[PDB]
Amino acid sequence: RITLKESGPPLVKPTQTLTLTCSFSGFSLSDFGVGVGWIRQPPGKALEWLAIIYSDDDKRYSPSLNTRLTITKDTSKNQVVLVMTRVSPVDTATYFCAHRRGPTTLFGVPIARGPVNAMDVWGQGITVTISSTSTKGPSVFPLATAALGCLVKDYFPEPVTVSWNSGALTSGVHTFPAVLQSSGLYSLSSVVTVPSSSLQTYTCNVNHKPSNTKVDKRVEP
Amino acid sequence: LLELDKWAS
Amino acid sequence: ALQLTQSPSSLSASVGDRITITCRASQGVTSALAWYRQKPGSPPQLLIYDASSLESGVPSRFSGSGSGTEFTLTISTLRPEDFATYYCQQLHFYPHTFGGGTRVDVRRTVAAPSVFIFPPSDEQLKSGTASVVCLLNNFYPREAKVQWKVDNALQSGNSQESVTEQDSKDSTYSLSSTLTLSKADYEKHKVYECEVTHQGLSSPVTKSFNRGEC
Repeated sequence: RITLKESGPPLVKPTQTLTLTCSFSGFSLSDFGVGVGWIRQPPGKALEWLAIIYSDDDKRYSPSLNTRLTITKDTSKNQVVLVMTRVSPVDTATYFCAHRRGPTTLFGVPIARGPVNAMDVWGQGITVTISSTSTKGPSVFPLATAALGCLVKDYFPEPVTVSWNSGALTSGVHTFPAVLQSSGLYSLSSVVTVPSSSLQTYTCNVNHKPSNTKVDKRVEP
Repeated sequence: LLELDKWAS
Repeated sequence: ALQLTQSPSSLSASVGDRITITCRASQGVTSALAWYRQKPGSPPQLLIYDASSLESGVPSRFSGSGSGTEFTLTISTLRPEDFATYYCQQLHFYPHTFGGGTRVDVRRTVAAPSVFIFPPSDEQLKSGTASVVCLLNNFYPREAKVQWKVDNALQSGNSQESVTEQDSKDSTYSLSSTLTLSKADYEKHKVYECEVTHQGLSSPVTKSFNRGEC
């Protein structure tokens, strides 16, 4: 059974160098034609191929990133390392490493190349965020069938939790995925829809553990 | 101009 | 540079349907094409390799065909776990291109978004920034367009938006769009408008307010 797992820093600053490690088991990078590649995926976006290295040490890189990438293997440790220099915020994404089969052999003779046409086993992926930002609690603002909510702005890093009426209110609640602002700080909104007749009290409970910032803000019309 | 995969041909 | 285009980019279906997804390449890639299914929060999972070979352990309802520039993936009887995003990948030329993906979601009746607009709070204004937000609530399908207008000037580059995952009971989506201005800029205008275009609206709905107007 083949397994791969990515490791590295979850946070890195612009201009810095990012070093990612893929540790695997179930195969060896000394096995004929086997490969290990790297693929990344920005939040909510498509997959983007980065590089690949084979057991014979042949390597290939994405042409648009080849001046910033280096891929290497440590055969004895069953690891593959990807180094990306001069990172910028657009480099934030989930990074995956994956296995590529080599040709099927019969009595040590290659007989089928069909199996190499795919990346068959993938790692769970490691989330990497690029920001020059320091740990910072959010500022919570009110957003006043009726709709209301809370704007949880300017915090770092993810994540933050938002509940309504201490957990008692769940129906009609929509807590949106945070967006990484150009400032390097996150921002999100949580809203709740209710019957205009209710306007019952409504309080958003915000918690950003990384900064031990807890806030309860009552929102009214 | 496109380079062929390791296993192509 | 090789182009790998998936069609459609999004697709609505129901449990039991048979669906097909296609991937077209700008140049022939012979049979070197793979199909993956990716569920939110997980890595892509291999379904078909080469262009028609069924990966071991993958249910027989998945099938792949084509060669050269046209490939298609078909799921004969859609199961609940198949609502996800699918991707094709080309491994004939370096770099090994991935298609843009096609989101397969739960079909339901068309539903226009209920639109709401929120002016910035006086509390935020004291800090020097103004966030204006627009909410598009419980709509379907997912495709929606929001256009900000300030004193009829079309806004660009100063808004960000995010969308919820399809609701497990509603089968609807909700979207938030935040227009961000400095307090100075905010106080230099009066009409803040959120224009919404959606399939469920016969024509665009605009929600707005007049700053200062008390």
